[PDB]
Amino acid sequence: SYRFVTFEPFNVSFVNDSIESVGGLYEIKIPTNFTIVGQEEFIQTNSPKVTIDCSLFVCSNYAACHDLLSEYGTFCDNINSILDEVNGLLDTTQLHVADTLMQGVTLSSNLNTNLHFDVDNINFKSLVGCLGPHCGSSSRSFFEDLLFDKVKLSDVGFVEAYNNCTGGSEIRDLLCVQSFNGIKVLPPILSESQISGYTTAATVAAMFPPWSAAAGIPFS
Amino acid sequence: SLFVCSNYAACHDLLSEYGTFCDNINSILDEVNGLLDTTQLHVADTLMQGVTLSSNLNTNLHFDVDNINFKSLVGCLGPHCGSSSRSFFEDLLFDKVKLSDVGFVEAYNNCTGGSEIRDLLCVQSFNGIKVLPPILSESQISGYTTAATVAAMFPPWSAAAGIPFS
Amino acid sequence: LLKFDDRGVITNAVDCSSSFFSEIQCKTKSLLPNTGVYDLSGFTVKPVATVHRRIPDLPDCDIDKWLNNFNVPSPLNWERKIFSNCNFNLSTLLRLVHTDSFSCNNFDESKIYGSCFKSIVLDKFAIPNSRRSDLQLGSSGFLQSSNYKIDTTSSSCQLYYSLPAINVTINNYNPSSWNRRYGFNNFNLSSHSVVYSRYCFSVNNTFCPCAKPSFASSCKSHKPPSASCPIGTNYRSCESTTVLDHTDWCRCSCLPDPITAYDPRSCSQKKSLVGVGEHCAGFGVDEEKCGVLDGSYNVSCLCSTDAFLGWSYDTCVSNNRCNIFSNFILNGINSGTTCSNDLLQPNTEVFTDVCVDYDLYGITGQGIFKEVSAVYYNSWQNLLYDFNGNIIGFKDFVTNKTYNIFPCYAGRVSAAFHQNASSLALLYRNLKCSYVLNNISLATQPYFDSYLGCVFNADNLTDYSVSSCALRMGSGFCVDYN
Amino acid sequence: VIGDFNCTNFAINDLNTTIPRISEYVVDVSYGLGTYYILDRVYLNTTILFTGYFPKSGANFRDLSLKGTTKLSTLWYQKPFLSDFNNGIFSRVKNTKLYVNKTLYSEFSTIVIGSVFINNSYTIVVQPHNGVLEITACQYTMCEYPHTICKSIGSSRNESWHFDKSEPLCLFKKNFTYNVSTDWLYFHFYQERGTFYAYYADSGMPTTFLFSLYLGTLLSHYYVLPLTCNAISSNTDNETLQYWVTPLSKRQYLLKFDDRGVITNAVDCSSSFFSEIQCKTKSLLPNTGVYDLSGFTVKPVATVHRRIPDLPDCDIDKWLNNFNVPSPLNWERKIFSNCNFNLSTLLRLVHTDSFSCNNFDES
Amino acid sequence: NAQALNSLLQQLFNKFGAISSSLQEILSRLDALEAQVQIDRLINGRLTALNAYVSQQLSDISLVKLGAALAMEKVNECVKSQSPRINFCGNGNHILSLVQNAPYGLLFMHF
Amino acid sequence: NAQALNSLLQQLFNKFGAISSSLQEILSRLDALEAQVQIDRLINGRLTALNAYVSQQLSDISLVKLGAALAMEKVNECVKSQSPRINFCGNGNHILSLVQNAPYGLLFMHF
Ligand SMILES: *[C@@H]1O[C@H](CO)[C@@H](O[C@@H]2O[C@H](CO)[C@@H](O[C@@H]3O[C@H](CO)[C@@H](O)[C@H](O)[C@@H]3O)[C@H](O)[C@H]2NC(C)=O)[C@H](O)[C@H]1NC(C)=O
Ligand SMILES: *[C@@H]1O[C@H](CO)[C@@H](O[C@@H]2O[C@H](CO)[C@@H](O)[C@H](O)[C@H]2NC(C)=O)[C@H](O)[C@H]1NC(C)=O
Ligand SMILES: *[C@@H]1O[C@H](CO)[C@@H](O[C@@H]2O[C@H](CO)[C@@H](O)[C@H](O)[C@H]2NC(C)=O)[C@H](O)[C@H]1NC(C)=O
Ligand SMILES: *[C@@H]1O[C@H](CO)[C@@H](O[C@@H]2O[C@H](CO)[C@@H](O)[C@H](O)[C@H]2NC(C)=O)[C@H](O)[C@H]1NC(C)=O
Ligand SMILES: *[C@@H]1O[C@H](CO)[C@@H](O[C@@H]2O[C@H](CO)[C@@H](O)[C@H](O)[C@H]2NC(C)=O)[C@H](O)[C@H]1NC(C)=O
Ligand SMILES: *[C@@H]1O[C@H](CO)[C@@H](O[C@@H]2O[C@H](CO)[C@@H](O)[C@H](O)[C@H]2NC(C)=O)[C@H](O)[C@H]1NC(C)=O
Ligand SMILES: *[C@@H]1O[C@H](CO)[C@@H](O[C@@H]2O[C@H](CO)[C@@H](O)[C@H](O)[C@H]2NC(C)=O)[C@H](O)[C@H]1NC(C)=O
Ligand SMILES: *[C@@H]1O[C@H](CO)[C@@H](O[C@@H]2O[C@H](CO)[C@@H](O)[C@H](O)[C@H]2NC(C)=O)[C@H](O)[C@H]1NC(C)=O
Ligand SMILES: *[C@@H]1O[C@H](CO)[C@@H](O[C@@H]2O[C@H](CO)[C@@H](O)[C@H](O)[C@H]2NC(C)=O)[C@H](O)[C@H]1NC(C)=O
Ligand SMILES: *[C@@H]1O[C@H](CO)[C@@H](O[C@@H]2O[C@H](CO)[C@@H](O)[C@H](O)[C@H]2NC(C)=O)[C@H](O)[C@H]1NC(C)=O
Ligand SMILES: *[C@@H]1O[C@H](CO)[C@@H](O)[C@H](O)[C@H]1NC(C)=O
Ligand SMILES: *[C@@H]1O[C@H](CO)[C@@H](O)[C@H](O)[C@H]1NC(C)=O
Ligand SMILES: *[C@@H]1O[C@H](CO)[C@@H](O)[C@H](O)[C@H]1NC(C)=O
Ligand SMILES: *[C@@H]1O[C@H](CO)[C@@H](O)[C@H](O)[C@H]1NC(C)=O
Ligand SMILES: *[C@@H]1O[C@H](CO)[C@@H](O)[C@H](O)[C@H]1NC(C)=O
Ligand SMILES: *[C@@H]1O[C@H](CO)[C@@H](O)[C@H](O)[C@H]1NC(C)=O
Ligand SMILES: *[C@@H]1O[C@H](CO)[C@@H](O)[C@H](O)[C@H]1NC(C)=O
Ligand SMILES: *[C@@H]1O[C@H](CO)[C@@H](O)[C@H](O)[C@H]1NC(C)=O
Ligand SMILES: *[C@@H]1O[C@H](CO)[C@@H](O)[C@H](O)[C@H]1NC(C)=O
Ligand SMILES: *[C@@H]1O[C@H](CO)[C@@H](O)[C@H](O)[C@H]1NC(C)=O
Ligand SMILES: *[C@@H]1O[C@H](CO)[C@@H](O)[C@H](O)[C@H]1NC(C)=O
Repeated sequence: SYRFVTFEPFNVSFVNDSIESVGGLYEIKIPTNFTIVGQEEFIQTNSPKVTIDCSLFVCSNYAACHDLLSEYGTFCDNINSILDEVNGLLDTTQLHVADTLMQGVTLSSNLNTNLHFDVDNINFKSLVGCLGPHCGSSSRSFFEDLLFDKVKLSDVGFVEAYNNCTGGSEIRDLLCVQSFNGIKVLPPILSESQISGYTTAATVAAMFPPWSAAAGIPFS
Repeated sequence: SLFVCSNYAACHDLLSEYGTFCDNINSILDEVNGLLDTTQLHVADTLMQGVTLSSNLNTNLHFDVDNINFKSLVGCLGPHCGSSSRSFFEDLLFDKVKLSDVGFVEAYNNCTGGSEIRDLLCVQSFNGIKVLPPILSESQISGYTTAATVAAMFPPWSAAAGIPFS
Repeated sequence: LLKFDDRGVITNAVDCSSSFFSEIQCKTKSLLPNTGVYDLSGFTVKPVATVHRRIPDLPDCDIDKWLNNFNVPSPLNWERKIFSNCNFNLSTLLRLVHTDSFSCNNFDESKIYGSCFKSIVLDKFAIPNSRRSDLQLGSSGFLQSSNYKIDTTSSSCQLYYSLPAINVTINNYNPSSWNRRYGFNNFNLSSHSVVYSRYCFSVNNTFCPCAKPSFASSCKSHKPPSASCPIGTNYRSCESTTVLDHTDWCRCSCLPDPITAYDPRSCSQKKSLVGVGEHCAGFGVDEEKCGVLDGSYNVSCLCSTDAFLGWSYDTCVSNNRCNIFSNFILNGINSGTTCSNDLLQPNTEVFTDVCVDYDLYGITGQGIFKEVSAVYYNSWQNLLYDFNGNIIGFKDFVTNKTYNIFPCYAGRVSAAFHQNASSLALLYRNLKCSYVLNNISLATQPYFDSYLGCVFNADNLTDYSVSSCALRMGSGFCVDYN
Repeated sequence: VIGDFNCTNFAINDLNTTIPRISEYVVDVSYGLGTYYILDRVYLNTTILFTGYFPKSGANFRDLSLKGTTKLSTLWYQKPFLSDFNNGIFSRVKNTKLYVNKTLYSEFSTIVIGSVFINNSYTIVVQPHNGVLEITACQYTMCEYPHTICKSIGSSRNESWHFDKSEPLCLFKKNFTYNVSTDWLYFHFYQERGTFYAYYADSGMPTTFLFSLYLGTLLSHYYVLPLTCNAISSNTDNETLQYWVTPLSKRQYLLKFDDRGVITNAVDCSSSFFSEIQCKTKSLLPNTGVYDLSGFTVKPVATVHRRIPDLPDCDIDKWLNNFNVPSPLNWERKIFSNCNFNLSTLLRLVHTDSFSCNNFDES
Repeated sequence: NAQALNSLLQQLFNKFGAISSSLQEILSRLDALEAQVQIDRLINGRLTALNAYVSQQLSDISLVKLGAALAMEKVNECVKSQSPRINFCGNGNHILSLVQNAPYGLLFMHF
Repeated sequence: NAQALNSLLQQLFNKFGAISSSLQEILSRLDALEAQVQIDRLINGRLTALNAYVSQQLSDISLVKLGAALAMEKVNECVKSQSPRINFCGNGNHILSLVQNAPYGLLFMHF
């Protein structure tokens, strides 16, 4: 059953060739056929923003507890201040990421994004949201739909979960109990629809002229 | 269950109220060690990205080409690279300090049967504080560094952009 | 919050509890706080009604009729009467008996009125005057170590009172089957003489306080008395030897008594303690002093009355009123069928979908009831609990209707403040304006519904774009001032 | 011998007929054996750690169900049959079905619980009658050699296990019924602070509350009475009796509840490493990983006790009981060293009234 | 994040040596004299738990900021342009990259 | 690391206002009534020490992770190749670098 073995996760790839210069020449494997492959990578930029207060967590609605908490009120002020500066740092970081998504971006006004989307035989329909001139409601791309439907607890998920909390018949949910006990996850200062629009604008500027994000040259 | 209360029933019974602190402490240490293991795996992986060695590589005799001596930097000179691939250069480093992972293992081994009492590691280990070995041994990492160096050395020059070293 | 100028004159004052703006001023310790968003706590919804559920008419407990009985027992044999499924008045019970002191540990006086208990366990015995100080909590006296142990980790109440000296009889009867098996009759003591045990001894089932008659025949010097205890009992450990000046000297165990035995390890009877809720184990009988001389398999084992020893007695009389101890043992706190009626309140039917405080048969708190139809309650099963000690629903005693208990709303309110504006821009997050209006407070300011919740004192015009807001509430919505 | 009254002496053999067999059976708690319902608690679809009087997993059962036809051996009324009731026992009983004249007949063993088994100490008796469980507790005058018979088919002797011609004054007497067409019954019996408790179950392995009786004393020994029937041991082709008993202990249990509120599984939390992993994880099938288990101090194998040899007596009593007692203005003092003393004898010989300590205790 | 919030919520049901983990039972069983020491024990335990949580939150948010700075450099140097840094964007011979929005972060597809 | 472990070990011999720093003397001098408050003081002090130690360990391990990421970039950009970054590998005009294994880290020999 349980086999006790060695753990070798990495090893080199071997090539049968000589390692000496015969006739002034070495031996090496030059590739003769090629392909294009892809690979994804997720880097965490934002985190949920949590707020905790003493007047609900430590002492919920009891007068004696709230009166005894007045001695330790400096701890509560320090906790609230620390969480406030943490959330301020997170908001500043989100603003910096949103700004660095669009530095020298430049779009064309005559851009009806629903019909001209795949020139030079490359499909960007899945990567580019709000195909058309109606880019005011939701600019989320088809590619991001799989990401935002694979996980349901996004900021919109938190908003919809806290919304469905006052009137319901379910008691085993943890978010309602946490929110009633003073622990709550506030939405970020930029909605993910705006960030999706920023990424879409960056991708389109990389593709269509003037090629701002692709060093002023056709993509192919 | 060893540090706060060693083997006493009353202490362990009183600790049940603060058991959430102990679960949190063990969980925090577990995620810390998991992060360390992931970082070690990432370093080991980035030590070999486009590495490519030759099978006909009897490293005991061809070790100094182009009048440059890499015998001290390259371990397991020959075809017996299964036991210890530690280089001659790393011998000075691993003998200057004795408290490596092998040092910790050999120290904790010599703890049950002995006549010495002033050692601190045995007292710490009996009081619940123990330094576990990493998920990769330093012999494997020494072999990885040796493989990277030899890939920089000989054709195909994978770690040196496909060109002779000199 | 007070402000002083350079002359020491109070120029301004803040109520610190009148409104949200005053609370912001008092948290900031200033009068003109900087522009920012402030979170204000203390927003639990007030209850609108009260529901109080009691079991209908139960018979009277008559605690006074049992406490004022004329047959008061000893601490050696303390009585106990369990009370359940009855209603009692604590004030009338305390008043009618001639009480002197009534104090409790781990529980108090003021939380007994209007409270329910699963059962009330009461123990009663008379107090000898010599060991009056023995009944203090934590004291290891002769009463507490051999007659009645008082638990200190349970919510209990101690009651001291006295009955008139006449119309009092003392019941002396030791509850030791081991002592009764080997010839212990009733006591011979005067009236108002309270007997207490000083040492309690426990033996095995196979004890036999007599010597072997076959060995008794051979013993010629210091021959112990012999008899014939019934079968299954091992006899004494008497053995013969030579003491270098007698041809046959035979000694026995527990010389001369189990109290002052020089070798207690070989003695079968051992000195023992007494636990809570238990009587004395027995009285250490003198082995040698009791028995029949020259009894050879014809007389069953009996021992004299004076053989049993280790007890002394005193009187209860103090200013012609014999003092009596009582010990209330309250188990199953804030739950059960034994409830007090001093805080009299008529039974109120359970309301639905409104935040009310409840007193459902001893269980207190506030919550929201939503009646459902679920039949997982069995005959004994009556309350539904969460995985860690939380009530999440119950079933009524009389109507047998299943209910669920949901927590009331305890959210927070935001406040967007600008320096140039004396008003506030509130925001109740994740709520609808209809729920804020009728269930929380009425709106004296224009209110509108937004994505983040209901916004107060700020009109809804989310069409304009502002590239710089000092007051951000989240999800791309900011509250500027103009 | 369990009593002291000589009722009869018919059909008794004592010629060293030494074939006593005690069968064993491992205790499997992992499906609900030895678990009882809490008195007012409904848990649904959750996992709860609970402490209570429980049997220990990995231990062994004990088949005390004796069986005879005519003879009563003298080896049936001593140890290990007269077993040990220290804290409490958990019982598992087979329900023997007899088919006489196409009619079901349920009958099994009768258990008595007491301390000394005479008529000045109480004795809890449980005895079935064709589907009615008689649970009484009085000062029974039980015989030296007890006996139980078979109501479906009469044996060679009458029932004789007490000689109470008049009903003794006592406390508890009640009747209980159950589904007579069942296979196994489960019984929880334990005592706590002078009160005797009892739980019952017929259908389903989890147990529910039955009653609770106060006695004021402790319980010492219990014994399963032998049964005499003729249709049971008829050439060993018919059924038999199975009365399985295990001792109880106060250990933490992990319990699982389904949507109906029925206990489906249980974990011992102290039997083995796997149970400890399950109880730390609060699940029954933890994910694949490495777990560290503490509480691994090696138990001592011996004891060493060193004292200085024979020192003279201190005679603290001879100085305390001196007849020249001084004033608090000039209090005396005597320092004691290199001497042995007995605290109990010193406290006993002087006429003490109170003896209390600060920053130190009596024990 | 869900586990951290669940642990902080479960911190509310610890006795900390008091007779009950809930303030309601304490305030319904004791009256402002022996209630105060139990309430102080509960308050001290909950404040210690909150201080530990905010310290761990500070460390986690610092790590988040470092990862986001890495993401900003990744956007600047691999997507909008191609700096001559070997094995910075993706393993092997890199060509280009594209950026897509992700829940709490970005998604880079290195080709 | 040795000093941190030694300090954590020496934390076990602090009285924290109790009569003795060792549980054996307390359990041999007091019997479950006044012993409980001393044991509570010892438990609270040791738990505070453990929380401080794990917070410091979290900060130290975060610093170790940042240094290891620096080592990964040093391997990628100085050993295997030579990115045009002035004074990143070594002080002065850089030529190349080689990597050797070290106890708890790597050793870079810049030439
Ligand atoms: C309580 O239990 C005791 C102990 O068994 C009972 O005392 C015993 O009573 C029996 C009969 O009632 C006595 O047996 C008699 O013995 C004489 C001896 O000559 C014999 O001639 C009679 O025919 C009869 O068998 C027995 O001696 C007596 N004592 C002992 C030690 O066993 C007592 O009766 C019980 N009390 C009640 C109210 O049942
Ligand atoms: C060169 O220009 C021609 C324009 O005629 C491109 O041909 C079109 O390519 C698109 C693909 O985006 C097709 O949908 C059209 O049907 C093509 N039209 C014709 C007439 O062929 C061609 O793709 C361009 N070359 C490259 C490499 O993109
Ligand atoms: C050019 O090739 C010659 C091969 O003959 C190399 O000469 C050898 O160098 C090695 C040093 O690694 C010596 O051990 C041999 O003895 C040399 N052999 C001879 C015949 O000279 C020479 O080193 C090469 N040039 C360079 C710059 O490396
Ligand atoms: C004291 O207890 C009684 C019942 O045990 C409570 O009920 C009253 O009993 C008296 C006569 O005993 C009746 O005349 C009343 O009608 C009963 N009801 C009420 C509401 O008084 C009695 O209420 C208790 N005392 C208090 C103060 O509540
Ligand atoms: C609520 O449930 C209890 C428990 O069953 C009911 O009490 C008994 O119910 C059975 C059958 O349901 C009746 O035969 C008994 O007569 C009931 N006992 C008494 C003392 O009346 C109780 O009746 C139920 N309440 C209802 C139906 O209103
Ligand atoms: C809020 O108050 C500030 C402070 O008075 C206003 O700033 C002043 O505006 C007036 C009128 O435009 C100028 O004369 C002052 O020079 C301004 N002072 C400063 C320091 O800027 C501000 O305009 C007010 N309104 C808003 C929306 O901020
Ligand atoms: C508070 O809100 C609740 C529901 O959210 C209201 O309850 C319902 O209100 C509607 C509107 O009048 C009624 O038709 C229903 O009959 C109510 N249901 C119940 C069970 O009462 C409630 O009315 C609101 N509070 C106020 C004061 O209006
Ligand atoms: C808040 O204001 C916005 C902006 O006008 C409202 O959104 C409009 O709602 C109407 C009615 O449903 C629609 O016909 C428009 O198309 C919406 N416009 C936009 C830009 O969304 C919104 O309904 C207002 N909210 C409230 C509660 O009055
Ligand atoms: C009983 O509890 C189990 C475990 O929590 C529930 O099973 C989960 O059901 C949800 C459905 O919302 C799934 O998303 C989970 O993956 C399930 N988990 C497991 C472990 O099965 C089950 O639904 C609950 N039963 C009832 C009736 O509520
Ligand atoms: C409990 O039930 C049993 C069985 O019905 C009762 O035993 C019978 O009682 C009657 C008198 O009511 C006697 O005439 C029978 O001889 C008894 N049968 C047997 C087999 O002994 C028993 O009396 C009931 N107990 C109570 C307290 O009612
Ligand atoms: C080397 O690694 C490859 C891919 O991980 C694996 O298929 C191969 O078996 C390994 N060689 C070994 C472990 O000798
Ligand atoms: C490499 O290829 C040559 C030519 O076929 C062969 O002779 C030699 O054995 C090979 N070496 C290996 C497979 O290690
Ligand atoms: C390269 O591979 C593709 C498919 O993998 C094939 O169609 C093509 O002919 C190959 N070219 C060469 C030169 O091998
Ligand atoms: C509550 O409503 C939201 C829509 O805002 C929905 O996404 C969510 O699933 C609902 N919750 C439940 C339990 O149905
Ligand atoms: C214990 O044994 C190890 C070998 O595993 C050795 O390195 C170490 O020095 C020994 N300890 C002592 C104190 O000699
Ligand atoms: C006490 O007894 C006397 C004499 O028998 C009698 O007169 C008196 O009423 C009694 N007192 C009580 C309270 O019963
Ligand atoms: C009991 O006491 C009474 C009164 O003192 C006395 O007359 C009687 O003789 C005593 N009984 C015995 C058996 O000594
Ligand atoms: C009493 O019985 C216990 C077992 O219950 C046994 O361990 C002990 O040795 C016995 N003592 C005597 C004096 O018989
Ligand atoms: C017990 O009683 C039986 C008859 O009931 C009698 O035959 C026998 O002799 C008695 N045993 C004695 C007296 O030991
Ligand atoms: C059972 O009692 C009857 C009653 O007369 C009697 O005849 C019979 O012998 C008894 N059975 C015995 C003693 O085995
Ligand atoms: C009694 O138990 C049997 C066991 O299979 C079951 O079939 C029967 O339905 C039960 N009786 C009742 C009345 O439920």
